[PDB]
Amino acid sequence: RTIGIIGAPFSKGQPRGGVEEGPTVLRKAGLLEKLKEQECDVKDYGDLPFADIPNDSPFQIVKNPRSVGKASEQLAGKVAEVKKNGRISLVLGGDHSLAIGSISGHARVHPDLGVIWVDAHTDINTPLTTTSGNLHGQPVSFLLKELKGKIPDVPGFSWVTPCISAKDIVYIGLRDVDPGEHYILKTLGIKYFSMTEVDRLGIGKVMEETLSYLLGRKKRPIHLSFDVDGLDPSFTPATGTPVVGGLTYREGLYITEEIYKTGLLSGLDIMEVNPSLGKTPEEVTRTVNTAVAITLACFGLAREGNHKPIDYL
Amino acid sequence: RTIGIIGAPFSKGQPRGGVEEGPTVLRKAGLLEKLKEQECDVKDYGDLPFADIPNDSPFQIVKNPRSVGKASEQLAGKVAEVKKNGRISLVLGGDHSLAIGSISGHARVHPDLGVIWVDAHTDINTPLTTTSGNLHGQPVSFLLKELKGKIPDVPGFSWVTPCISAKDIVYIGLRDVDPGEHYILKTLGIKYFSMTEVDRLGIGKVMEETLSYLLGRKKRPIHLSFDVDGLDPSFTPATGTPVVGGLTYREGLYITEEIYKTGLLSGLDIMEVNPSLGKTPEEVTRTVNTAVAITLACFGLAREGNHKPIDYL
Amino acid sequence: RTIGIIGAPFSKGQPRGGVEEGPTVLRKAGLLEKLKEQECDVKDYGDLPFADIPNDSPFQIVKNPRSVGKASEQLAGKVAEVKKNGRISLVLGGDHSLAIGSISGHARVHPDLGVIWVDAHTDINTPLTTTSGNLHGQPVSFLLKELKGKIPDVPGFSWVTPCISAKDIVYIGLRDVDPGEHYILKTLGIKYFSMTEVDRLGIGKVMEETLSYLLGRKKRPIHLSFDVDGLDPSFTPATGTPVVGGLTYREGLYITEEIYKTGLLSGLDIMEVNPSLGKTPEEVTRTVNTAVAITLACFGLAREGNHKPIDYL
Ligand SMILES: [Mn+2]
Ligand SMILES: [Mn+2]
Ligand SMILES: [Mn+2]
Ligand SMILES: [Mn+2]
Ligand SMILES: [Mn+2]
Ligand SMILES: [Mn+2]
Repeated sequence: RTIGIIGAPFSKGQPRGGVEEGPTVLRKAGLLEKLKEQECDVKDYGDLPFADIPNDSPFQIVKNPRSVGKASEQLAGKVAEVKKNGRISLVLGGDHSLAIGSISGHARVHPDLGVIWVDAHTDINTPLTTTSGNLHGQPVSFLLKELKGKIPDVPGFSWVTPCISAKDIVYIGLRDVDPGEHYILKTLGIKYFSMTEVDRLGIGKVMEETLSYLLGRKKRPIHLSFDVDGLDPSFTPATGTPVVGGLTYREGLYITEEIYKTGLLSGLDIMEVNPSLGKTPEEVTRTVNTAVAITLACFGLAREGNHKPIDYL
Repeated sequence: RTIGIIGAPFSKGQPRGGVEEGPTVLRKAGLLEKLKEQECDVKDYGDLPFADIPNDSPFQIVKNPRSVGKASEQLAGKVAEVKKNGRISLVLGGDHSLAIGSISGHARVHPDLGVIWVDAHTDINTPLTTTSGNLHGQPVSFLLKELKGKIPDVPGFSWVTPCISAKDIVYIGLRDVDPGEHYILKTLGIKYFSMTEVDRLGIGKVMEETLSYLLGRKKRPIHLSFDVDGLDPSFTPATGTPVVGGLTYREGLYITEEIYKTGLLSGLDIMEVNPSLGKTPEEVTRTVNTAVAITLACFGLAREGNHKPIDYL
Repeated sequence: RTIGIIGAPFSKGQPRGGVEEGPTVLRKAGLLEKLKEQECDVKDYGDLPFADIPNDSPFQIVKNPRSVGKASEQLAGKVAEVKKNGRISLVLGGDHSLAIGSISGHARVHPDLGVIWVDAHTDINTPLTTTSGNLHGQPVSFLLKELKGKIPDVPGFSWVTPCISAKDIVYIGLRDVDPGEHYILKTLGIKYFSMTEVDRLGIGKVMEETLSYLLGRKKRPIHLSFDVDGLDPSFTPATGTPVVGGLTYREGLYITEEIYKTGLLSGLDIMEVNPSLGKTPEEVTRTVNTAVAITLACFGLAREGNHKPIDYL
C-alpha cells in the first residue's frame, strides 16, 4: 500500500471556515510520520494552493460555485497524476465538495472504480433540490451518470463529467437525509446502509455485504470518501454538521480495517474536520486523533497487532 | 398513523416531583409541530387536570394510592375516547404508574392488544412485594390476569380490571429487577429481553423475536409503554431511576422505527422524563431531545430518510 | 460459587504506584458485603503483606524483577491454599504482573485449567522483547510452555514453572499489541478475539466460541484474568494503560455473566485499577464501581434479575 498525500485546504463548499485548516492540523498529529512507522511509501504532494476567486456570486441558490468548481478541477488533476504514479491518493481536505474533484481525478485513470461513502448524509442534493445551497452537500449529484441532464450548468463545473453510476456506490452511516435525496436514493436504486441497517445487521455483516456488492462480479479499484461527521460526534465533535446516533469509534475502525484487507483501496478522502469548531482544545485533539486512526487503519494498522516478516524470538 | 396526544402531568407514582412537568417541556421542544412536519394528523387533547386528593394516607406500604388510582382511572377513560376517535393515543406523562390507566383505557376498545414494555425495570411489583411502596414500580402488577387474586384491594383501584395475560407482553431493556419480580417473571412465563439478551442477540434479532412473539399467531393492536430510563442515562439523564448499562440512542431508535413499520402501533407512552432531575440545563435538553426523537420514530421519521409520494426531480 | 478473597497490593509490575491501593478501595465499595448479599460464602484472606526488596536493580531491561518475582511466588502459594480449601480465588491486586503468581498457584491444584484473558493488551512480552521493561506486560510470557527456553533466567523467578500451553488460553479485548507479541500470537497459534473480532462477530458469538474452544473437548476449571483496561476508559478511566476503542460496560458484564453460567469459574483476577490515576473523584468511583459490578457478575448477579428458591407470592 503506497500512498500519495494531497493537501486540499478548501472550505467554500459550506459556510464555516476552519475546515481549510484540516490539512494543517492533521499533519501536526504526525500522520506522515505514523504512516511511515508502518509498511508504506509516503510521498507528500503538499497543500494545493487554492486560488481566490473574488467575483463569485451565487448561482440561483448555489454558493461560491466557481470557487468550489475550480477547487475540484484543480484537485482532480492532482489525484490523476498521483494515481498515474501508482499511488493511493490521500485527500486531506476541508469540506466534502472537493469529493467531486477526487472521484473525478481518480476515475480518469480508473473508470471501473467503486465508491464507499461513509457519511451521516448522502450529499446527493442537486443544485435544484438543495435548500442550503452549500455544495459540500451536492458532490454526489455531479458524479452520477443517471443524474445526467438533471444537474444544470453551474459556473465552474463545465469540466465535470459524471464518472459513476448509481450502482458503483454504497453509503454507510446515513442518519440525516433530505426528502429529495431520499427520492433519488430509492428512485436510482442506490445501495446503502444507514444507521438503521447498521443497528439491525451489525457492522460486521454491513461490511460483508458492502464489499460483496461492489466486488461481487469482479474486483475493481476502490475509493473511500470518509466524512468525519459519519462517526458519532462524541468521537469527532469538531465538524460542521454533527448528527447524534452515529458510528462508533470501533465501527469506524472496523470499516477501514476491512477496506484495507481487500488490498483494493485506491483513493481515500478524510473530510469535514474543522478544528475551529471544537468547543475545547480536547474536542479538537479528539476529532483529529480519531481522523488519524481512521487513516492508519486504511493503510495497515490493525487492532490485533502488526509485525514485519521476521523472526521476533 | 393518526395520533391523539394526552397530557398526563402526574408524579405521585414515585417520590421526586418534577416528572409532572414532562407534558410541558416536551411540548416546548416542539413535538406537536414536528409530528405535523410529518405524515400525521395531530390532535391535542391537552394536559389532563389531575385533581388533588389531600387525604390519601399510605395503604400499608403503598404510597398515594387514591391519587395514583384516580389519575389512571381518569387517563383510562381519556385513552378510550381517543381510541374511539380512531387515533393512536400518545400519553406524555410523569411517572410510570399512569401506565395502568393507559393499558386499561386502550384495551377497553381493543381487548386483543399486545404490550412491548421498554424499561430498565419490570415494574411488576405487587402491593405485597414492593419494598419502596412507589406505585410507578407496580403498574404491570395490576394489569396481568394471572396476578388476579394476588393484588389486594387498594384504595383508588376498585375500578381496575386486569386486561392482559402474561403472554401479551414483552419486556425490552431490563437491568434492575427485584427478587419477587424475577420470580413472577419466570413463574408466569413472561417473555423478555434484558440487556443480556440484547448483548447476546443484537437489537436486530431482539426486535425480530419480540414482534414475532406478539404478532406470530395473528396481527393485533400494539401498545408501547416507553420508560425513558430504558435508555442509558448518558442519553436520558433527567429521570428518577437511572441504571447504567442501558440501551443506546441508536437501539432506542431502532426499536420504535421497527414498531412503526408494523403499522400496528395503537398506543404509546413516553414516561419518566423529569427535567428538575437534570444536573445541567444540557442534561435536560438532552433527555427531552431524545424523548422527542423516540416519539417521532414511533410515527414515521426514519434515519435513512423520508419523502412524500411525489417526483422530486 | 464459593469465593476466596486475596488482597494483592502490588505495583512494581509497572511505574505508577497507586495500583497497590486497589485491594483497599474495592473493599470500601463494599465488595465483600455485596458478594454476601448474594448466594456465596465469602472468606477474606486479607491483604498479602508484600515485603520490601531494597536491593533490586534492573535485569538488563526488566524492572524490579526480584520484587515482582517474589510477589507472585507469595501469591501463588496463597491461591493454592485457597483452591485447596475448595474456593474460587479472587485476586484483587495492583498491576497485572501478579497474574504470574495467580495462574501458577491456581494450576498447582488444577493442571487442566483454562485461561480467558480480558485485556487491551496481550501482556505476552518476554524479558527479551519488552521495550518498557515493565513486568505487568510480560506475565503471560512466563506461564506458556512453548515459550520455555525463550524466557531467560530473571532474578526472582527461578520458582517459576510454565503451567499453560498456547491453546489453554483465549484473549478477549485486544487493541494495543506490540510487534513481537503479535509474532508470538500467530506463531504459537494463540486463540484470540481482539476488538476487531468483537466488532465483526458480536460479543455474543465471541463468548460462544471462546467457551466452546476451551470447553469443547472436556470441561475444566477456568481462570479469568481481568485487566480493567480491557473496558473502554470511559468506563474504567483510573488505570495506568488506557486505550480507546474498548469493551463496553454491557459487553464487560456479558462476558462474566456467561463465564459464571458455565459453573466452571475457579480463579478470577481484577487488575490494574489505580485510584490515584483518576482525574476526578468521580472517575475513581466510576472505575471502582465498574470493577465491582464485573466481579458480582462473576459470582451470580444477573441483569435479568435474581431470586432464591422460594415462593415470592
Ligand atoms: Mn459529507
Ligand atoms: Mn456528513
Ligand atoms: Mn418504568
Ligand atoms: Mn424504569
Ligand atoms: Mn494487563
Ligand atoms: Mn491492559
